[PDB]
Amino acid sequence: QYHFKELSNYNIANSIDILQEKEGHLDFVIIPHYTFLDYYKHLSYNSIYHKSSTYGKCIAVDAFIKKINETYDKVKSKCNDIKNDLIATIKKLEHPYDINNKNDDSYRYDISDLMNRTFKKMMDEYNTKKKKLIKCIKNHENDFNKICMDMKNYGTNLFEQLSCYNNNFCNTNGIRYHYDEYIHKLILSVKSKNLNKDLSDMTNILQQSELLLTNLNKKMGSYIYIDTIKFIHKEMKHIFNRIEYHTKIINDKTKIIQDKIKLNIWRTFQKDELLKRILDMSNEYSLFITSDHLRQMLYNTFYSKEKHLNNIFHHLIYVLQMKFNDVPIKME
Ligand SMILES: *[C@@H]1O[C@H](CO)[C@@H](O)[C@H](O)[C@H]1NC(C)=O
Repeated sequence: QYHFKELSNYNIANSIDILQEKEGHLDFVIIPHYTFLDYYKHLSYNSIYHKSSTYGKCIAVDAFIKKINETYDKVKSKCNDIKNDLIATIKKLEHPYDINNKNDDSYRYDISDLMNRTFKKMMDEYNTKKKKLIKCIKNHENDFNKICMDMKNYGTNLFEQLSCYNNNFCNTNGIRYHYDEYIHKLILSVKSKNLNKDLSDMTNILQQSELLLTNLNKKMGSYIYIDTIKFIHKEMKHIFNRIEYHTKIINDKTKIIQDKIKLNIWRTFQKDELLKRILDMSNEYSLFITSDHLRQMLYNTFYSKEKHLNNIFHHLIYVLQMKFNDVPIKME
């Protein structure tokens, strides 16, 4: 009858975050899955740390969690060839020609809200290649559910074995111990970070780079690197929107966990009340952990793209400096 975390009644494809921490690398996270696996991970430690006599069960729990991690990562690796095929296409869209020869002032008018015909051809491939990856993840859904259910069944079995000296006044040492050893470190790590300042700095990058794009678009327009910038800028906007979503959660859950933990330690509860509060803390930690994990990787992706974006603008420094209504080689 207890409120246990269930598998989403949502349409999977809408809850996937794509990460690109460095060049030549792409990965994905099915958000509900990560939250679900993390939820039951906390439920498992809370169940074995309740009684001072079951602390020794941690190695078995650690082994099982590591197994689930391997098994889950094995299913997601079934989409590797197809994911690698997407990476090759992104490589083409982001690097249409080499911009590394500083002793080369070459204007690529020869190639051919996008305009460039050759970029538009590479873009349609990207749309198909991306759509295929989502279909591959959607096609392996049941295999992902099977693993999620095995983690659910394990956590729930441990939780059913939780027992008190007197059901009228159950102890909360498990909640205290687990927090202190598994959660508290993460809370302090978040609290040492200025997440809102990170958002301000990203907002400025996006708005300032948009002005540089507006300038280039007016002078060049049809140039392949203009579409490349339009492509990187749009990706950076989605990335930022995701960081903003996760930051809101991180900030909320930091306050809630700190407040809720104070209401739960160094006191007793009737068994029923104890179990409901373990399920509720597990929910707060899973949501907080999922978002800090994603935020960190999305932050890395944003700056990986920004570094390239900055290199393209530096490559087009001559046109950026050029006078209003003055234009470089016009193309057709
Ligand atoms: C599960 O996730 C990753 C898999 O690479 C790993 O770094 C992490 O330590 C694993 N968690 C546990 C508790 O084994």
